[PDB]
Amino acid sequence: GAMGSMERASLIQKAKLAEQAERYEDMAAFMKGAVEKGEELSCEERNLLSVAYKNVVGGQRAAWRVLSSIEQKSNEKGPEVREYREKVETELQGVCDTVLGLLDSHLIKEAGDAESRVFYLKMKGDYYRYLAEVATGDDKKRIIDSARSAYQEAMDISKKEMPPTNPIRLGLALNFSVFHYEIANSPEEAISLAKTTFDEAMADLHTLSEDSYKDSTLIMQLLRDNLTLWT
Amino acid sequence: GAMGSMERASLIQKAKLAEQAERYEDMAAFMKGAVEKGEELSCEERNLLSVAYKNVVGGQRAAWRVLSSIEQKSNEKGPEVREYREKVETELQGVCDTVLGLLDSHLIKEAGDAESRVFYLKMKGDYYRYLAEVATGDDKKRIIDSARSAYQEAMDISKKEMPPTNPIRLGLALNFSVFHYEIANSPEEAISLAKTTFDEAMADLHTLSEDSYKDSTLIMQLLRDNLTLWT
Amino acid sequence: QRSTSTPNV
Amino acid sequence: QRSTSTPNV
Ligand SMILES: *CC(=O)N1CC2(C1)CN(S(=O)(=O)c1ccc(C(F)(F)F)c(F)c1)CCO2
Ligand SMILES: *CC(=O)N1CC2(C1)CN(S(=O)(=O)c1ccc(C(F)(F)F)c(F)c1)CCO2
Ligand SMILES: [Cl-]
Ligand SMILES: [Cl-]
Ligand SMILES: [Mg+2]
Ligand SMILES: [Mg+2]
Ligand SMILES: [Mg+2]
Ligand SMILES: [Mg+2]
Repeated sequence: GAMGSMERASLIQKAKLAEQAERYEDMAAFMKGAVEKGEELSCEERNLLSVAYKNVVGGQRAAWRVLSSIEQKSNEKGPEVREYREKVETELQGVCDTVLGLLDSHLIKEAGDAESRVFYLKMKGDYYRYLAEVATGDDKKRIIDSARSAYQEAMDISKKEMPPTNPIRLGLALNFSVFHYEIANSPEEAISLAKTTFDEAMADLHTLSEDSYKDSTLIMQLLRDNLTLWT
Repeated sequence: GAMGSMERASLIQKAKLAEQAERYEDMAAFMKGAVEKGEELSCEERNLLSVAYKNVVGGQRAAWRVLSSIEQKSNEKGPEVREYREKVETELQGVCDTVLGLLDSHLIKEAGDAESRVFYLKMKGDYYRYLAEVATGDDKKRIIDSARSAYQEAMDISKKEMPPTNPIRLGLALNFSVFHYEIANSPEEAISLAKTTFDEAMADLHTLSEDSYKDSTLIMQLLRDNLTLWT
Repeated sequence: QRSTSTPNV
Repeated sequence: QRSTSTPNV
């Protein structure tokens, strides 16, 4: 790897610089290098990894949707729209495969605490969900089940080990509800999960400090926003 | 080159798709491939080339300024800020060298019409100006003179061959005035150029159709904005 | 309109 | 504040 010669601490420092510079491809490469040092990641380091790859794949997802819409409308201009949509699709799949590779070698198996294990399993669900968004052939069903299985394991741990206001637990429930609605064609499961998550978090807000209250209520507003859209 | 096997028309079509998808690195690679087909570029194709590389280098310039500001403030954290600023700087210089390479092989020498020749010479001034923004050593003065020389040649042609409201002429004068103020430490030359350009364009607006009027007055407002900032 | 997933901090 | 150069169409 191109970052094998750089100190772990230097990789983390440069990831933070790249975030400030809005250089998210660089930030992702730096954090990939940090993960490959083999040590477990702190909560702040997991945030750097998450921010970097979410921004990279988010740009690819946005581009893919633009190109897929143009392609759908065209279906004569020749093969160029399909070719270029396929190009972006393959790059997107490559990023998802890279993230899933880091999680499987060996972030998840070394994650023993609830916050680390739930965060990584949520990540695994998210990047399979992104693969599912572009999947069509004999692989779409297996990709969807891989996302479901990762999210479900994360949910089982989070319900046993975290309070209902924990932001990792809340963001996991939010993303699993999006999975149900957008990917698995299960809007009623999505709505049920969103409502139950919101209501249990509401009842636990009284236990929080002002700083944790801010974090929990932000994700709860997103659950509400989706419920408004879905109903 | 990686685009040697793709049709010129397909490269242009994909550059337009990449613009719609906000994939400017792709769009730049496609237009580099189109230029390397060896045919001269139309007005619309020059626009695609310009938009692609302006967006790529604009992102690099923005990142470089963030990192240079952090570096200036730090001058103990070790070598990482300088190293990463140098990394972004080298990539920026590589993009500028690529654009200057396309112009020198062989866009400028084949450009015989005023609009093409002035646009390409303005481009050459712009990318030397971007090199000048990060230059420090024994090369800064020669880089500045290369920018000046390109802009001056473009101005000499534009004053002989285009009306004062021509948008290429106006954008050239705008950028040469920025060169004078920001790069060449000549604010009085910048102000004089901006004022004269604005006043001559004002006096020629009456000749324009509504569509050309919109284009000319947009750049004139930018000349005014700068004059307000500079005075 | 698309559903909202968890944002970046 | 930095000077404004020609924008993208
Ligand atoms: C401590 C730890 O393991 N962390 C911090 C972390 C990972 C939280 N996640 S998240 O759970 O996906 C999350 C995202 C956003 C928000 C917010 F603030 F927008 F509401 C949140 F509270 C949690 C992301 C990476 O960082
Ligand atoms: C016809 C031709 O050669 N063109 C179109 C072209 C090159 C114009 N340039 S520009 O002269 O730099 C220019 C930029 C922006 C604007 C605007 F509309 F914002 F005011 C403009 F009028 C001219 C850019 C590339 O495209
Ligand atoms: Cl392609
Ligand atoms: Cl570096
Ligand atoms: Mg027809
Ligand atoms: Mg495919
Ligand atoms: Mg001290
Ligand atoms: Mg250097």
